[PDB]
Amino acid sequence: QEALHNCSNEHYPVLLSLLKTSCEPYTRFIHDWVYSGVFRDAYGEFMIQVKLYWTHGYVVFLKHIAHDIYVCGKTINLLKL
Amino acid sequence: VLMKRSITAPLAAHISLVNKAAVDYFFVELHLEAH
Amino acid sequence: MIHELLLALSGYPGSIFTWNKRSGLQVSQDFPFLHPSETSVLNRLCRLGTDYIRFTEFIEQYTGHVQQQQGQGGLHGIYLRAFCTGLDSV
Amino acid sequence: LVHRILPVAASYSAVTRFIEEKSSFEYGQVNHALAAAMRTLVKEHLILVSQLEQLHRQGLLSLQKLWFYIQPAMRTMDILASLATSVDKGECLGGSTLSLLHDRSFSYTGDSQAQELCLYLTKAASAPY
Repeated sequence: QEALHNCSNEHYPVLLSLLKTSCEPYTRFIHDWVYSGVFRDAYGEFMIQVKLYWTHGYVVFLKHIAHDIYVCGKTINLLKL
Repeated sequence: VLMKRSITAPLAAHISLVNKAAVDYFFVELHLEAH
Repeated sequence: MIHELLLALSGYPGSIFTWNKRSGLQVSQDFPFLHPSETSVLNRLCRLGTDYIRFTEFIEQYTGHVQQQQGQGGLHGIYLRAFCTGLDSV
Repeated sequence: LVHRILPVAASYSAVTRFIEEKSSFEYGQVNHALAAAMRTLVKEHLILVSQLEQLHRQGLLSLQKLWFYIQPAMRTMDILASLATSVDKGECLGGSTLSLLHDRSFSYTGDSQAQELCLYLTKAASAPY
């Protein structure tokens, strides 16, 4: 939100360079559990996490795909086992 | 305009593939359609 | 007198051109090293540096001073900030 | 930073002692081969640190570079030292410590850095059984 707040001023490129690396680890988190079924979290900055195997819990980002990653990762994670 | 949808595009094309192959995996292998 | 004048006009008032916020920059005007011929010229010269100081103060005051949230056109606003932005380059 | 490098050393002393004590000929057949296969990974660590020696003699190392160079072996030695502590702690023996090694090999399935370690260990430790 701080980006769109100063999207036209002289702090647009500096904050662009800041945001470009502050989203680097989380995308790397996503590209494990989707493509390898290996669940990567660091400090609890990743909300999604994984008896008939469907009693597991749940706990800007587009909320239309947030619920979809939870099944898209657990499927690949079950094909690993 | 700043948006993260441009990076949603090389990821969201694969989620649907994963989920649709998952749905196919039930019918043609574990016979949900027979049940 | 040479550098001190440039200092006063540049946005750095000394103790020769005494900065007030009720009379801007004004020369001392009571000493025997300024005469009535010189007096008009000094008064004419003080005003431009007064304008410069107020302009720079306005620009620093109103650009890059909030994290965005408030609705106001005299104290805030992207267009007011854009005015400061054009004003410095002029 | 020297204190930050010390956990790999405690995960090296505890590692080597286990490799001698559990090679003795009065424990189970699986435990002997388990320790004798952990010997292989310790030899691999030795071969890594000596190329680090030739690099230090050419004046081409520093402490932040050293901490960076030993991180992939730090993770392997961490998993191995935790397993060593677990195997001695429960008085483990027989084939129930071939289920522990089967479980460790099953745990990682996609990483292939850490999967290969526990799978290799289950490979060498299941040969007498």
